[PDB]
Amino acid sequence: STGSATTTPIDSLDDAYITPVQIGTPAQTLNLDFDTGSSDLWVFSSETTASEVDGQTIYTPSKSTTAKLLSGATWSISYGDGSSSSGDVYTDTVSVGGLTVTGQAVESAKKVSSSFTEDSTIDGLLGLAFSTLNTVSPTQQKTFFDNAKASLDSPVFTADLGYHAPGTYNFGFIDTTAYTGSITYTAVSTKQGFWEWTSTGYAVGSGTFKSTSIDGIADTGTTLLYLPATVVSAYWAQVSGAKSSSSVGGYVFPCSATLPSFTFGVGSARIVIPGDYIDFGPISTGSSSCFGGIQSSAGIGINIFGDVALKAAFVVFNGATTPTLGFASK
Repeated sequence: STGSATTTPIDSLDDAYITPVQIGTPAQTLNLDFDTGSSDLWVFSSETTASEVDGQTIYTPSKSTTAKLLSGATWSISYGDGSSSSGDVYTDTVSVGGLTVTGQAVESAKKVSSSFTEDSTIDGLLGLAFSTLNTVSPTQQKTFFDNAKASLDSPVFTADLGYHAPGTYNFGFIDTTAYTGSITYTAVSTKQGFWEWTSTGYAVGSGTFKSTSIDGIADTGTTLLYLPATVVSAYWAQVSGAKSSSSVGGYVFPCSATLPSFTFGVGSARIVIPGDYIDFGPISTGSSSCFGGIQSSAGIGINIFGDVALKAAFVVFNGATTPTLGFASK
């Protein structure tokens, strides 16, 4: 089997992307944030504290003939940005782009933090990291991809995120028309539960590529590119007027600047992020100072190849017995 679903930016900055997912019988369609950096599929629901719901579409398990309560099970997650949610657990039929998994754990939120409430466009998350990170207790549950794998034509999914435009998540096949040149594959460590790999280096604008190992994670659920302070400083040093602002929370630059591109290495291959992808707009409405899309990972504890990086590539998440990542230009 295969599936194919369009993913759409939630706003004009590509802060996140939403993908329609059918849950239950008859189908209830919710718009979920596909997150290769976490491993829980959780939704706003009829059980979510009413005061914490503001515009989201909810899942109502009592209206689904295929919903089953997982007796006694609970879940609770905290994300890198400080947001959180928690609740109880159902299993139900879940379909993405024509691909159906029966008995998928659907984690129903009883509580969500303010950042979730405040974002009317995101109805929940669909985790695509390794199932070892799943937070269901007492027994951990499998991700949608893990459950689908054995049925897929090939044990893979691909992320093809758009810049200020829709893109595609495919399951079970590689669309050879969706990229230019060849896909270069690179090793993955699952030791921390992430799609963790080692980039072979970087370049700033037209500068000569620096060969150096950068361990990080491929994370569709993180907006920006977070890299070591040395790398980030070298980038912003090429932008007139750029500075790191503790008050704002990172590097800012004059909105009139022409940003250089940023290149990262995948083996001997190279992915070029255009300068425009690094512009996240005014720091506040009407400001002439803009927020940068490449920021330091110091104090996160891990480097993160988030949407800024991933949207410059066609990315293969290969869930074979020994997982790998593939990157192509597009």
